[PDB]
Amino acid sequence: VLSEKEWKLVLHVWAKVEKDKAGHGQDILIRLFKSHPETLEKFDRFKHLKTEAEMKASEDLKKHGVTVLTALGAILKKKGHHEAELKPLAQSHATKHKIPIKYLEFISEAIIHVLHSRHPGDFGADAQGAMNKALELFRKDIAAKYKELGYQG
Ligand code: HEM
Repeated sequence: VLSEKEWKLVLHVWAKVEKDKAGHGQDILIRLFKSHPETLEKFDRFKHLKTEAEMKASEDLKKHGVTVLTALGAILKKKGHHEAELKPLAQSHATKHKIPIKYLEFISEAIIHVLHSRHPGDFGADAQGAMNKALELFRKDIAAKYKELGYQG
């Protein structure tokens, strides 16, 4: 459970993300693919991009960045009350895309990295802890829904 204080720290940082959603989303996916290259194998649509500069130049990767942050932003704004938002995401990521929880840990690490890179003044230890707690709650709840669908990834 996040406190009101922790949610405010999360949603203040998120408001900065929403000022350049496409830039943040693209940088998060590129960070993911750079830090954990195996993750790129899950994306038939992007696995032809070979350099960081090619990924940065990809309008289609950037649009997927917007998808991912729009979905996560809607979940974070529910402050834990996100059953309805997780349902479709759990169904696709468990049974179609087959995304293990360790890859949701990797993308969580990429989110923390990009938000600290872009907002070092306003993303110190307490805001990082609160964002980590929010992403931990997301991963815990989606893992529970994964298992309800029979997926042990
Ligand atoms: C914060 C975490 C994530 C959020 C909010 C998220 C959200 C989304 C959304 C909204 C879609 C489009 C609708 C859908 O199919 O459900 C999507 C598609 C997809 N996601 Fe995720 N995603 C997450 C993490 C990941 C990770 C870590 C991987 C792989 C390592 C992944 C791989 C997939 C793939 C393969 C698609 C289909 C992409 C395509 O259009 O070709 N996702 N994701």
